[PDB]
Amino acid sequence: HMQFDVTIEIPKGQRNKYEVDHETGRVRLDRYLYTPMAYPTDYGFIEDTLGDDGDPLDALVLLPQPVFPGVLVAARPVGMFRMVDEHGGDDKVLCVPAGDPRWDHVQDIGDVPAFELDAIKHFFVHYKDLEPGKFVKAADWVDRAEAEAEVQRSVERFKAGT
Amino acid sequence: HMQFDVTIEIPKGQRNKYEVDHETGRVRLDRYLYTPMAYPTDYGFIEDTLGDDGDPLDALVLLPQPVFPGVLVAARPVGMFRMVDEHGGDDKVLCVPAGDPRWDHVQDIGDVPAFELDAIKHFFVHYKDLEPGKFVKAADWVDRAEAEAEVQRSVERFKAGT
Amino acid sequence: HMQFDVTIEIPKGQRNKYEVDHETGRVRLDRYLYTPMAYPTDYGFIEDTLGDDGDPLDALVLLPQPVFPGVLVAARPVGMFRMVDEHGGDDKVLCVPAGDPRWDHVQDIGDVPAFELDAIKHFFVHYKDLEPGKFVKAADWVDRAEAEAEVQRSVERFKAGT
Amino acid sequence: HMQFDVTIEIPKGQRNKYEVDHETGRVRLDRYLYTPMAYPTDYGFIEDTLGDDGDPLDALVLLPQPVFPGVLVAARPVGMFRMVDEHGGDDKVLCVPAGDPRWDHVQDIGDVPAFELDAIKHFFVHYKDLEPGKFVKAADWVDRAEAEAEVQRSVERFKAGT
Amino acid sequence: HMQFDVTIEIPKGQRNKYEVDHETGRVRLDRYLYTPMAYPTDYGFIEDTLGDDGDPLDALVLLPQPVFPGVLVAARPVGMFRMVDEHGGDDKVLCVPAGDPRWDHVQDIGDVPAFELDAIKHFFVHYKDLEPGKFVKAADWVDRAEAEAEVQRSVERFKAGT
Amino acid sequence: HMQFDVTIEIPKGQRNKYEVDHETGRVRLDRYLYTPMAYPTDYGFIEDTLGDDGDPLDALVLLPQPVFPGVLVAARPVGMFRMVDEHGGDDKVLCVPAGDPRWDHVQDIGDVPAFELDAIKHFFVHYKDLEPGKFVKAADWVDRAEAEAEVQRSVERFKAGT
Ligand SMILES: [K+]
Ligand SMILES: [K+]
Ligand SMILES: [K+]
Ligand SMILES: [K+]
Ligand SMILES: [K+]
Ligand SMILES: [K+]
Ligand SMILES: [K+]
Ligand SMILES: [K+]
Ligand SMILES: [K+]
Ligand SMILES: [K+]
Ligand SMILES: [K+]
Ligand SMILES: [K+]
Repeated sequence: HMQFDVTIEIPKGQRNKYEVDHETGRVRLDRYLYTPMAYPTDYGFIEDTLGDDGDPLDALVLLPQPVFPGVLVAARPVGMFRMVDEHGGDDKVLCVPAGDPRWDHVQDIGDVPAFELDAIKHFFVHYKDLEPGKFVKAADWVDRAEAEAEVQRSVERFKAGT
Repeated sequence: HMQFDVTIEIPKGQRNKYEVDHETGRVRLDRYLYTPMAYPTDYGFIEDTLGDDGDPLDALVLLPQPVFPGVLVAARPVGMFRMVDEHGGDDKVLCVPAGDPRWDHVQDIGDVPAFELDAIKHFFVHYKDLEPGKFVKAADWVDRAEAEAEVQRSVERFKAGT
Repeated sequence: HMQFDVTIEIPKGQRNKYEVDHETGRVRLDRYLYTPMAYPTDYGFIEDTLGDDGDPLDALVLLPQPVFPGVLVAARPVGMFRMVDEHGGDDKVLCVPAGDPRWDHVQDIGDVPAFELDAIKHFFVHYKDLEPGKFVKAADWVDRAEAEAEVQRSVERFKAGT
Repeated sequence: HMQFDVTIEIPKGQRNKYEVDHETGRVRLDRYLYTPMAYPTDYGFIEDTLGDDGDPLDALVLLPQPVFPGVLVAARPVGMFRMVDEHGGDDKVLCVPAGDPRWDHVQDIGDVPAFELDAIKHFFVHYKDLEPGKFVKAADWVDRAEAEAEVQRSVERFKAGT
Repeated sequence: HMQFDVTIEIPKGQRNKYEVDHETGRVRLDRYLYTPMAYPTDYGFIEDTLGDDGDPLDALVLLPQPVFPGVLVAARPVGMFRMVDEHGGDDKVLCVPAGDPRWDHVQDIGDVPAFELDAIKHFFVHYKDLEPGKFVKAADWVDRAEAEAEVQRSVERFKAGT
Repeated sequence: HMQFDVTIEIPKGQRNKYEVDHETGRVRLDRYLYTPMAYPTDYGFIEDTLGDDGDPLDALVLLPQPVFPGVLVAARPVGMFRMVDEHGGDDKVLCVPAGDPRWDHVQDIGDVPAFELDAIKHFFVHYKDLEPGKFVKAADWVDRAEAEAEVQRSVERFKAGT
């Protein structure tokens, strides 16, 4: 039942860390990563959400082929990666394409292979290893119901801000 | 004499079916194709046109190297692929870059090799084979004069809507 | 238990049809396909096998990332695509990487999603549509036990020829 | 101290000459180059600048990995390529990523290897060789202080126009 | 009637100059080019030929999609680029795929557009501009009959050497 | 003065771990890495060397553009990464292209930026994090003189084995 639009900022396999400027919609290169790592899934954020830090809620989308920075994908949540960085919580909703029967076997976090979840976790735990003052901690996976609650509160924050 | 701007949605060689949202201009992933096929030419639509279905008129552009989703190319028509899908007519104007003398040998539909036209037709006839309820029929090639008439009526519809 | 080496001739996503010359080991471009299609999986043949036609037994390998023409991959069979072309039988063994626990969930043909099997079938049924005199018919999927029997007989033929 | 945003129009290695339309922000294919050449660095323009010809000031950005057309990169100048074409001056500011310590060794034009500067010059001197009526002349490298003066005047022109 | 096998050393679009070692068959990186140029066509040599300098006769092959270094392509000649470098003659036979009806319109040098021939010439005239002591001169196009004579003499030299 | 040939097995940016079989020369896929990491430089081994474990001595080559698996590059050493894995020593010689003046500024280990050396180290320290029983320890950089001594002993071992 829940679905939303994700804007992918960074396709799977990138060492260039792109970000959308949420005031203008422009794509920016934030930085080239300092570690020999690459985003493990397409990565971006959920449109029309607002986290407590004032940015949209982050999203990871499982896909058969990556998209390009800036592309929208209708998606549904199947779990969430809870984590903190140097600025506090920075959780990521894990998603699959909405309306696509090739993904109907993936409904909740236990439907994603551990090898894939462990590689995602490894990326976020280590990608900033060589950036002074930056880190990732308190990182773990939670289920779809918890992810949906996090999306819902972030939708509420967005609507309160309009 | 006739030329127009085409926005390419899908570069040649893609199995990701991108589409521009005509209200916002954003690029969206519609779907990953269900068949092991790839767009045979760069594919998109003609800016400032409106077909009867309320979307712009589709376009195919022959190029020496593909572009990226969302890129504009000034183009001129050399023929049209007439076809119907599950929603009725969904014709495509075949184009070459405007103002480029490397394409001056291509003025009308007979100037495009049959192998290329037959591969284009094959794509549209088969790409939805594995999507239930979707199909393509009544598919054939027509000449530049017919293509230009179709563009002109779609320009008229666009202007009437403003 | 059964495993073998596959030489991949054609990575997933190719419209260039490469083939290894079995006398010299050289990679050759056989042809650019005439249809707007691309190999649905990495494709090649099983080393040290001989089919009745005097060529090695063909193989399809499911992978998380494609390889390059000429690369060896240790693989194990999970089923087979039976088909005939203009020259008679030309079956393909479907395989996954051997010794890799990320594939342990795939043991037999029912463990591969229908969407993937149907796309593979579609490729072989249609890729020669635009080549005169060439075709593919009598095409269907069989299980691992049948695939292993076909591999074994082809290993026997190879050894008899030495 | 000086930094600015560059919009990259053309990634390193491209023979497709993309340009941003400065009225709309859309990316357009200007042309496929007529020579067998490719942009030697990521290439674009400095946001919120206006040259005498009414377009923003051009920029070259040294990067470890190219970006995509339309991407913003915060950059700082280290020199400038002075040149004229068929329409007069068309200088390019040479830049490195701002705020990135991997580039702190590059502060002025003498910090860029001659092989790289000579390849950049070669590109602009020759890329239009096969376009009638188009050329590049009076081409040479100047230092950061001269580049910064050119940026500053172009920022002043931009602000006067608002 | 004449055809031969070409080994492609360098795909279209490369700035890495690969070469096959003719004693071992191994692919080597000769050098990264010093100019911001890229091979305009797939480039290599004709198997079982020997030029006067003791290397096989060079070949350019027109293709719809490039191959990989080391790949064989059955080809037929349609003309030749005569040129000299710092070591004397170093002519290139221009070819199209043999046995492929998509190329039947290309029989001789006048069937290749001037824009393509001029870009090929430009590449060889300029690619060594920034290499001291290296150059290309006396460069021009000749017809298929002249190309075939050059191939034939080089086949004769090869056979005399066995 | 010292130079040698390196066969690159794995281009920069790969998550596919290729290896050459030293008995046959064939390229094999060893495995897809289990971590979201990619080789930080082109990686392979020095031809005509033998380490104590019976395999050639490993090499890392700094390049402006990656090569393809199996390609030879004439190289010279500028330092070495000393490390141990689950099987003992598995050091890597760090190299630049031989005979190429664009690399003449890199003569010893202090001429390579720390950011690059630290990223290389990070790769080897972490790439097997998610493989049970596999690890990398005792990892550090040493100078050219030490690297050359290691190459020389491995050349001696190779020659003793013939
Ligand atoms: K966030
Ligand atoms: K850190
Ligand atoms: K339409
Ligand atoms: K259908
Ligand atoms: K076969
Ligand atoms: K057919
Ligand atoms: K300008
Ligand atoms: K010119
Ligand atoms: K030659
Ligand atoms: K020169
Ligand atoms: K080793
Ligand atoms: K481990």
